Amino acid sequence: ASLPKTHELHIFGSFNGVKFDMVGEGTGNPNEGSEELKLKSTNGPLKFSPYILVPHLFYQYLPFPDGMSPFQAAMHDGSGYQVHRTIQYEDGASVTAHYRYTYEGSHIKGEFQVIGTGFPPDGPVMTNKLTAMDWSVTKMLYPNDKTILSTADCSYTTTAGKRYQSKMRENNTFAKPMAADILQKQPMFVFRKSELQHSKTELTFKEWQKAFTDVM
Amino acid sequence: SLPKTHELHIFGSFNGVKFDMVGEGTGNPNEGSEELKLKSTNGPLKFSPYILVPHLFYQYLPFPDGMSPFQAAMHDGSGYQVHRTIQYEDGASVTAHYRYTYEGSHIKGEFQVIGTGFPPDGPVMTNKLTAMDWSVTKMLYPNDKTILSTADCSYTTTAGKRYQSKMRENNTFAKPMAADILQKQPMFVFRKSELQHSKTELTFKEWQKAFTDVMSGGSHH
Amino acid sequence: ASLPKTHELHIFGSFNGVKFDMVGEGTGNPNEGSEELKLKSTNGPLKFSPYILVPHLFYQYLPFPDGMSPFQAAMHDGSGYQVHRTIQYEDGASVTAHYRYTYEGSHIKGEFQVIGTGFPPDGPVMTNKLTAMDWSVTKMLYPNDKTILSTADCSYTTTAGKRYQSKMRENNTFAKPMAADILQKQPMFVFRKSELQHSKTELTFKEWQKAFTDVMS
Amino acid sequence: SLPKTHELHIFGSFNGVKFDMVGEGTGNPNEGSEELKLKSTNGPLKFSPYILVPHLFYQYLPFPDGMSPFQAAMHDGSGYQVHRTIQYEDGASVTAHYRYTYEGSHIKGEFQVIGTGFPPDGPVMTNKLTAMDWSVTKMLYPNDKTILSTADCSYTTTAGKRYQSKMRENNTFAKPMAADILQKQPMFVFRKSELQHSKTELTFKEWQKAFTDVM
Repeated sequence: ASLPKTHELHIFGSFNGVKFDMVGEGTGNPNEGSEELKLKSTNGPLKFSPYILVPHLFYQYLPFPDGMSPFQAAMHDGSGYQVHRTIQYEDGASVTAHYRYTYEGSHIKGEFQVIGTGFPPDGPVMTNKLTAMDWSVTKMLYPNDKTILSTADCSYTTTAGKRYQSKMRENNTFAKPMAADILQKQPMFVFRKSELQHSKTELTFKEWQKAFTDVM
Repeated sequence: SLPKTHELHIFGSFNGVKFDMVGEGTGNPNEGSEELKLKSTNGPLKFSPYILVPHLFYQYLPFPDGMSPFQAAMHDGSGYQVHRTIQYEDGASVTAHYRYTYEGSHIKGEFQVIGTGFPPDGPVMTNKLTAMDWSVTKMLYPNDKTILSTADCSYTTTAGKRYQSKMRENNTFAKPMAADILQKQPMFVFRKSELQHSKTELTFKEWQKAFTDVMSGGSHH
Repeated sequence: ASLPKTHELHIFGSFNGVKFDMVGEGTGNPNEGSEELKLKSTNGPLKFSPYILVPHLFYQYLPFPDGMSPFQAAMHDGSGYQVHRTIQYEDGASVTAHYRYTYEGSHIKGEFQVIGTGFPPDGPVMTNKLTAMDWSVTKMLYPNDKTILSTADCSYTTTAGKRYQSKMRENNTFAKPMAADILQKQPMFVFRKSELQHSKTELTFKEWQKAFTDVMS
Repeated sequence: SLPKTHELHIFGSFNGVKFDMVGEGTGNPNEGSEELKLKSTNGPLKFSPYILVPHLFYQYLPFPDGMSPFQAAMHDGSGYQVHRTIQYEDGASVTAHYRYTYEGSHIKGEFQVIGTGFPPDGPVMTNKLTAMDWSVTKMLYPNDKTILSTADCSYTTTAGKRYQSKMRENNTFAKPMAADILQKQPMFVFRKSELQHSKTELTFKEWQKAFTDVM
């Protein structure tokens, strides 16, 4: 029974029908909601903006303001959760994703499937015009004691100085009920910052996340 | 000047039935707080008064480092307009248009609010809404005269189930926003609201706070 | 107690916070769902693509396969309906509209408020690059006996060859319940074709509409 | 070749719980008709079988003047992939990915379907759906290898209230679509479906008709 210290990821799928596959590993601090990840392609250069991957690059590192997050609680007792995520982009592209995890003590192993379609060949993803993912606020609600619905209006900056917007929605489905200290505090917001460096084949990702019910 | 007092005429219809109210209130533009009391001019409201909350004054919202663009546009008299849509989970929709005139530190609002498709057995027409959940709005500036604001909103209900909606608006400015405002995006706003009501009268309070970050600088120690 | 033959329109509102106002008159045929309208601006050149007005340019002209549409039925008995429409455009613009009607025999008077915002100044609406409204299919459902919910995915062709897409949603709210034989046939689809010619100050509009529950029978 | 027969392996999960079905069918690619029989490989389904309807073969769809792009992509073997999202009014969502391979006039489908957020007391998890309403899909071709299709879908339910969803998908082709396809936009498709189910199998039929016009 542990909170995480290290993780590894196998992420795979396709963009516009062309497969991709990466593997890597990282660390984080589950008291602080910080994480680091290094990935490498197993199949040559990426054929799309690496910034498209940012949401897909570990809420087990997210504490809540007064104790473990439900994500942490489900790792700590092994019962776990699954993530089912949809992203609709303003130019008509769509991404669906499914995150599965296994745990070995303080080590997480993720297997993530990400499928993207409808990215215009001349758009900012396929022509590498994204420059950074804006800071975000996610809203979480708990429609039942095993399900979190999370929503965020997301945006990237681009080289043309126009933002590239999307709507992100997801269910987090838990094998066991969430705790009562969790379920009674709604809505729960989470502020996130991300940083990405990249080459054609390798990515270096960091995330900082903080849960909040109030800013006043 | 910055505002101290305001009044509102809010009118339109819900499910094709007209409504009309007039109200007066006050606010603190340094702190993002406001209060408003209204009375119906046409008898008891036939829908949950909670449905009116977002429609019951960003001139009271300061920004983190100075006047909000809303405040600046009142201060120089150029002004802005609000065009908002709300789509509810049970298929209802509300559209709203907010116009303002100013007389020194006094705001006068004229708001048209039109709602349709509220199920006769749903929580709006059966008065099951109990409170508006605290919210975070995201703002972006697609061009120098236009703010796009989005929020995922929810009410608690007597059934213990939330009643969710998607709120979207454009704020259209007659003159460009200041360059220093446009340079910091996204801007978020956290809001809290309280409503007391009868069939014909209501008391509204709101607290709003703009923020770009919730994390510490990290240079303590 | 009549079905329509003639109509007039006052349409007004704003686009990107700038007012507009138009008036005109037309005719149509309630047997076949055809209509024609001519409009003129009362305040000089329109500052936006006149194609953006198309959906706002008369379902009283729409018959149903075997009898009156609910729209026809509500004009015929004077009880009436109101329209509340939202249109969300792919580039983040939004239009809301409210249609109200009064009737004098076979003549309809429309007063339409249309408010649009968030059109990018460099986009196809504000730079007049829309070239045609694609033919459309609207889906109608009747969630209660006085309310129609209609939805359509709409698109314009543009001078750049890429389509300019939107999502159109409306409620039509009736003073009296719709007839049982209307309510029993759902969903009800409507196929529409439109044609527009325009200048900076004037336009001529035509629509053809046809209701259908099936294309296989 | 145009298809005569098909088989399906459909798998994934609903509210975190795995399902897996296999089955086979036939169809008429000149008329746009198909039928399929399916069985669970691991026990009775824990959700309304009607939720599977969209996931239960556009190779059987002709176009008004010739092959659909789907048919043409089978005929030359180059193929297409489907990536579909469905957002339901009560907050549930389904994502799906369909892959196909071929031998002669036979199609083999491999479909991954993942559904989450279905309320435990809702019409899917308590089996209150009664039928899929007839639908109209709008198709556009943003580029010569990509179809975007949209539909506003609804089921009837035991109590009369429709259960509504928004269906969106991309169909991604390995080779350009034919220029005579690409010229006719939008292309609409009317569909009808029929589902019967036991505890031991389901039987599915679909009829589909492409049109540019009804007038």
